Amino acid sequence: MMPTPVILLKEGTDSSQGIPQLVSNISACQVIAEAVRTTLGPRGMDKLIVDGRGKATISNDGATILKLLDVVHPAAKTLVDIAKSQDAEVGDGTTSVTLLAAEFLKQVKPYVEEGLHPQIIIRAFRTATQLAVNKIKEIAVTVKKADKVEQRKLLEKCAMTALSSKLISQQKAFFAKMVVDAVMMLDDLLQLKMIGIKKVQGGALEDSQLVAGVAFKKTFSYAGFEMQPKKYHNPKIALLNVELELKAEKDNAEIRVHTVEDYQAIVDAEWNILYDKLEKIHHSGAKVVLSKLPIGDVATQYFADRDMFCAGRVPEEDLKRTMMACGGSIQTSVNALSADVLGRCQVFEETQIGGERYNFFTGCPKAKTCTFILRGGAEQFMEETERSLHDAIMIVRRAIKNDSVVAGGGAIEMELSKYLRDYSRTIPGKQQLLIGAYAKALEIIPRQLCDNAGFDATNILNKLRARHAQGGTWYGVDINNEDIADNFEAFVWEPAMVRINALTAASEAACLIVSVDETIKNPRSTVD
Amino acid sequence: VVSQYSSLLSPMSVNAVMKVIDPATATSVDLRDIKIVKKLGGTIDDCELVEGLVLTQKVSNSGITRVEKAKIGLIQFCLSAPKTDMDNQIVVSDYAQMDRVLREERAYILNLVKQIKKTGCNVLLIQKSILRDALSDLALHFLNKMKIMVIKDIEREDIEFICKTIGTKPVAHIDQFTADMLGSAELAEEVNLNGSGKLLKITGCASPGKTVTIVVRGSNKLVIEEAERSIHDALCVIRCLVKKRALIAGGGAPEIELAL
Amino acid sequence: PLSVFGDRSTGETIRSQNVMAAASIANIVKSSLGPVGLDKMLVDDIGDVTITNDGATILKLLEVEHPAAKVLCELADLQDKEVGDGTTSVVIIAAELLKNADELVKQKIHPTSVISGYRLACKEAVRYINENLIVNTDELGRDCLINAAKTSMSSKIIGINGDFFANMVVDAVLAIKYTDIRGQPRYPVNSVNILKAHGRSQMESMLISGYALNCVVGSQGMPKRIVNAKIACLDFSLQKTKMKLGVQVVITDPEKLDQIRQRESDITKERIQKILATGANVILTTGGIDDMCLKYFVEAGAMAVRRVLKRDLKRIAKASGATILSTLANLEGEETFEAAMLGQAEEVVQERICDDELILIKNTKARTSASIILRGANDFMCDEMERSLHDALCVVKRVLESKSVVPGGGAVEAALSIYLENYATSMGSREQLAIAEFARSLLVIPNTLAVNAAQDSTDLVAKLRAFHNEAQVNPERKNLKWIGLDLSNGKPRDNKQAGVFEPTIVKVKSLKFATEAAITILRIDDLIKLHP
Amino acid sequence: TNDGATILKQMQVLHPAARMLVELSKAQDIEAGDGTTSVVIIAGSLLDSCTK
Amino acid sequence: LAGEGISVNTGPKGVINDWRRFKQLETEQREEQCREMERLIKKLSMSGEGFLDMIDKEQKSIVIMVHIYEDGTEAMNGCMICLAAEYPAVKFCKVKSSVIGASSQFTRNALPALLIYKGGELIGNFVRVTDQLGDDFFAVDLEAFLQEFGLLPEVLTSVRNSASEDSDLEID
Ligand SMILES: Nc1ncnc2c1ncn2[C@@H]1O[C@H](COP(=O)(O)OP(=O)(O)O)[C@@H](O)[C@H]1O
Ligand SMILES: Nc1ncnc2c1ncn2[C@@H]1O[C@H](COP(=O)(O)OP(=O)(O)O)[C@@H](O)[C@H]1O
Ligand SMILES: Nc1ncnc2c1ncn2[C@@H]1O[C@H](COP(=O)(O)OP(=O)(O)O)[C@@H](O)[C@H]1O
Ligand SMILES: [Mg+2]
Ligand SMILES: [Mg+2]
Ligand SMILES: [Mg+2]
Repeated sequence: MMPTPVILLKEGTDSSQGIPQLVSNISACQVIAEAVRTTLGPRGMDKLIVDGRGKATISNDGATILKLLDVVHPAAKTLVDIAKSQDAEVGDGTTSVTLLAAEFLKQVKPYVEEGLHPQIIIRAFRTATQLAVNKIKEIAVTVKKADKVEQRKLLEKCAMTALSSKLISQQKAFFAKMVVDAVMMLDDLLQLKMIGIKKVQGGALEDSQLVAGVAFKKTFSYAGFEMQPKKYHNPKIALLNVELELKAEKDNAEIRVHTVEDYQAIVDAEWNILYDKLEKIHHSGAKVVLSKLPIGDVATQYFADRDMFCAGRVPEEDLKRTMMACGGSIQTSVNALSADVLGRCQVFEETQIGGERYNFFTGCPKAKTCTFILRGGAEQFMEETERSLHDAIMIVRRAIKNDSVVAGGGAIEMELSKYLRDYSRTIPGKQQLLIGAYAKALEIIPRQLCDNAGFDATNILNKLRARHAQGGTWYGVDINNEDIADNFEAFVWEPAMVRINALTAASEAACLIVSVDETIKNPRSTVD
Repeated sequence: VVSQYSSLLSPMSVNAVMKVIDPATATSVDLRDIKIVKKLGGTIDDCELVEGLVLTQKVSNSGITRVEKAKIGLIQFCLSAPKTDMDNQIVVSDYAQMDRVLREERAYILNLVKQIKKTGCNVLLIQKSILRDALSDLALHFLNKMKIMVIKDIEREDIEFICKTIGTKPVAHIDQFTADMLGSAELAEEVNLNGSGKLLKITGCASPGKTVTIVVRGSNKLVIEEAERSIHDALCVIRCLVKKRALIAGGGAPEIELAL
Repeated sequence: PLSVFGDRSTGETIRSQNVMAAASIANIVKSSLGPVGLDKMLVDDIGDVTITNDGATILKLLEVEHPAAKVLCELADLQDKEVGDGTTSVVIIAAELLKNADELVKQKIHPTSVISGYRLACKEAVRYINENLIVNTDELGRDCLINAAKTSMSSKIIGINGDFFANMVVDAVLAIKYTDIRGQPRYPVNSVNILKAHGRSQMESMLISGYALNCVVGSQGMPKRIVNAKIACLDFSLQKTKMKLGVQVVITDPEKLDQIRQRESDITKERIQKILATGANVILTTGGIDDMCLKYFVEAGAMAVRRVLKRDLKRIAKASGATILSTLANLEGEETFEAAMLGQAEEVVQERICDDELILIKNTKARTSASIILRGANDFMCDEMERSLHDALCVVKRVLESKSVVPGGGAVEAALSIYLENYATSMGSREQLAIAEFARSLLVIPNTLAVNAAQDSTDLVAKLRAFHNEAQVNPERKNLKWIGLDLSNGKPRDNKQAGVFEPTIVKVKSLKFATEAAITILRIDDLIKLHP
Repeated sequence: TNDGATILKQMQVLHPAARMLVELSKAQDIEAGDGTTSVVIIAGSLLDSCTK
Repeated sequence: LAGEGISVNTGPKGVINDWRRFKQLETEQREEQCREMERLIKKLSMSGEGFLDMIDKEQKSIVIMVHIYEDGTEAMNGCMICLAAEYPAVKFCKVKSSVIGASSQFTRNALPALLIYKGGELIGNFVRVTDQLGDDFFAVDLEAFLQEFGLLPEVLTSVRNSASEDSDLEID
């Protein structure tokens, strides 16, 4: 290569082409997969990441760990992207997708090094993934009875399986029942914003509770608030979006008077406007008043005089949850405060929870929202508990959409690997090697489970392969018993769509990585 | 790392320890009497247990090797022009004197070589000298014409080991150089290690001494060093058997029994 | 807690770094394997340019930092020293073995089991090679040597001209042949003086039926061609005599200074007279010759060469029958030079080779000697021809010493892989994986050859493995053991019939050295790097 | 190397207790010849117990 | 403000890593400072690591000289090249002052530097040779000037001749 006084690209452009860059891309993918490798399974371990500001994030979630990793490698970013995709569409399996993709790339690396054309590998991956998805859909177990008790049990088992890998796995039955109960009360859309999650420092995990209603923190009470009663036995709730305090009528309003009588009339008119709003609220029959906009001290004292509870500056989502639980309507004008626009709950009370004051709306019979109040010894403890409960909630929602379950613990992947190997034994032979490599790479998850648990991976792998070969579909890794067992009878259940999405995303990532032959990096502009 | 070659190394270590000490009435083993020679090349399987001694020094008398029925002689004086301990000068004021100087030097060197040869010696070891030349080219030529292997640059600290191995008594003056001070050996040959250096082996000695030498071969230096350390560990274990002859089971049994 | 002033790596990290270093060293030279391989250019920091295909030279010239890479480089150097050929295959095999063993270790297989499996696989591979894949060279004749030389010179700058270079190599090696005690025919390579001189094409390279000196006559008055040469080899300088350190000249009678000064040079004059009086024609000395002695040789019409290399002088003395004299001292304390110490040659000429002159001692008697004058386009080309020629000479020496050869082109590797993957099922429970990985690693050679040839490596190696499996299973298909790779056409081919051989010692030593290097690296699981 | 004495003496430890353990391994090598790693591990475990 | 007997005690042995790292860095700068101080003040009044380890290495019996330059430098460089062609045994080399980072006075008033090293010590420190040598004198003039002080050392093959120890043996 010559200096060539006039150059084609910008000076400093870096270009990598050929087999070596593909091998380097595969190695980078393996490096990324290693960073979340040990977080998989009930024996998985958490990872702690410190940012530049010094904040520490402790998480067992693969997607969160990958997000906190500041990857810059163009090929490595695909694994993070597919982890984000799996989190978005499913919510669980973010650790499995990266491992599967990296194992695919590792298995096909020797064939790449020996000059195999990438298109053949891509076609083999597409065929194998299609066959595996069809097999998963075919052998997935579903019950067409719509029995409430067994469907509830299926939801609870799926929640426990999705939860039995986190720091709350000791109380996995308790939190699983809480999560299933919370999800069942969502109405039709299962919107995540309808499940409030409040984290309160202090207290054990068993002290965490689910509220059949809405609960939120106290919001900067004004003077005279402590004179209000803090418990009602059948209150009517006025959900408002109104600023109840003395203020200018309008920002651009101007008052022009030339008589002291008019001055007194103006001040009395302002006071009368405020008192008329408060009087309308009072004769609306409501005992609890909530508002997005601030509620002034004058209004607070007025409500205290009438023995009512008031709370201004309530967050928008909390008022939405209160409206959907008590069954009222958020009002921007108080002129027509009819009976139907007033919320209603059986019991309202303010109670102290770990050094904080919380307002409780319990006893709602037709509530369509929830409120998780999580307790723990550190803010990261509550954060990880919230992440785990989010995973469980997503799993339960997906199970509600379609109750198609497959046994976990790597049993499904053993069945898929056996089926794929059997299929590959009946083709010419160029695709046979690649499909066999795909089937072998499908064994990564149970092997990783055994490695994390401290087992001997080879013996468990051999036993699982022998068990699946001669008959047996749901035989996977049993962590506690140091051996293998029928995971379906052990209630290690997984929605089939989770593994379907995992396989699809891993295959797409592997094909995209393999299809790239050259990498070009333009010099950075405005480095600052 | 030599666990694979143990089947060859362990009998070698046992034989090396047994051949250097008396099996009866022995309380310790002097491991410095077992010389370890590290030669690059080959594999660990090429390790040897030569009974005599191997000298890394090359043969100055090129063209003659593999002396049979050798009569090895070890000298500690120099075969060069006469030179007293006192500072000495030879002043010449005539051309006849100038010719007689080198004539008499040649005669003296020839006399020394003839005196060495008359004893029946055929392999000569010369101790390393740093003050004056130990082996001059004229002396080397005279020894070559009489068919005597010449080996110079023998280390001073190696004299004791060589004398113990062969039985040669060191000679520091030609007056005391007699046949009774030579060490008879079966064979003394210089052997090439497959193009990876040359070694000189003196195997087979009448009345052999209580010394053995182990030649260590390996692909790279690191494995040679580790093999030497492991062989030393084995020799130390056999020494521990020599003194306080008591044996216990391994495998962590003594530790667990002690704990209980 | 350790408080050690240095960096520490433990577990998977250090193993992965070692394997990466070994794989990088392998990938450095993987592009110069087989006849379709291509050479590389090495440029120093001062602009010196080296073009070579030899793996050992490439690894020696490079700067290497990682200890495992150093291990591989020294492995290549040892393979070159002990065999002379296969310096790239040994490195590639060792790196592949290390990679597969590390993969097994990552599969939670203990490294001791992998090491035991590797040892068993190496022993069984050596046994199978010695028992089945060797070909005796007694019934093949000179064609076996020619084919071995041609195979060794493939992938080199003298590949296409092999039809001529192999003849040259075989003739030289057979010329330097000698027998020793116990009747072992020994071939002392490095006795063939390889002379380089740019100019005319390679086909004009000359094989000298004698010896060649890279030096000229001291004086321009001496004749530059003597027919009946009586070569006198000396190991002492011929100049004015000077007294030693212990001798001093002190003059008290001034009349003797002239006699002293005359005798000073008359000593050397009379030594030269004694040397010439016996009929000597060519005088070679390792030391220097001053002006008056050169004139003395000029007046007698005799050659005189100074500063002759010691090894060249020894070779000339051995070939011509002369004996080197470090001094003119007999056993009666006199100066003499008998005619018995004179070697003889059929002709000694100073030939001109591309604006430079060298001395050709042609057709020495009592012993046959050979030398090669290599003609190339420039200096780098001549150096590469010299390296390839040395490799070919070493291969021919190995073939002549040990009379067993094996088929080339990856046939041995494929047969060994099939046999080892069949044999691994017989012994052990965890060692079987190690032996299977050894068999798989042995397949890196044909794969690299196919990749270099830009052929379908997968299909070609699959066909080779199928052929060798059929050979091993069917006992009436033993003829398929020789099925190698035809890189020109990218098809399997009977390499034994095609004339592609190589010494068995090359494969045996490569396997042993690679196995030992892989075992040495595999024991490492912790690194401490103290700061300087 | 796998020899305990060689490993200990090949790396500078910079701590007086570690240096005394290195000397202990050297003494064990002088007296016995092997077991150099075992004696150091025994001393470390003994001091571990001493902490409690 | 008391306790003058601090007796830091465990401190230095507990933070010895950083102390030794700083000591190593300071010593690494120290060899460079010692090497550069041999030129400044000592003779001026009357990569750097490459230069350092080039001076440290090689045999003490070979005279090695270095030249300090900034971009008649070209004429002296040509004369130095001619001397290198005439004295192959010597290892003439040059290095920029900015790479060494010498003093500003040396850069501004001592551009032509003829530094000669023999075994790690300065046997010749010819600096600012403009006055006593000239501006356009040829290579022979420089050779004579350097040989007058006894500092510089006192056939042609075709191209090359160089290539086990068994040279040749015809013995049966
Ligand atoms: N009780 C159990 N026994 C064995 N394996 C389990 C059990 N519970 C979960 N697993 C396995 O753990 C894996 C999920 O691990 P986890 O890190 O929680 O989520 P992800 O799917 O994102 O890795 C599943 O593949 C499942 O097979
Ligand atoms: N004409 C040929 N046809 C097929 N294979 C060959 C031929 N010549 C050499 N080979 C093979 O190519 C391989 C590489 O040899 P090469 O790399 O040149 O030797 P080295 O390893 O000493 O550099 C050898 O193992 C040999 O079997
Ligand atoms: N085949 C074996 N089976 C069980 N234990 C063994 C075996 N070989 C050696 N050991 C044990 O390993 C321990 C360590 O020995 P070694 O590593 O050779 O020297 P060191 O005692 O210095 O570490 C010994 O105490 C011995 O009891
Ligand atoms: Mg999960
Ligand atoms: Mg070759
Ligand atoms: Mg031990």
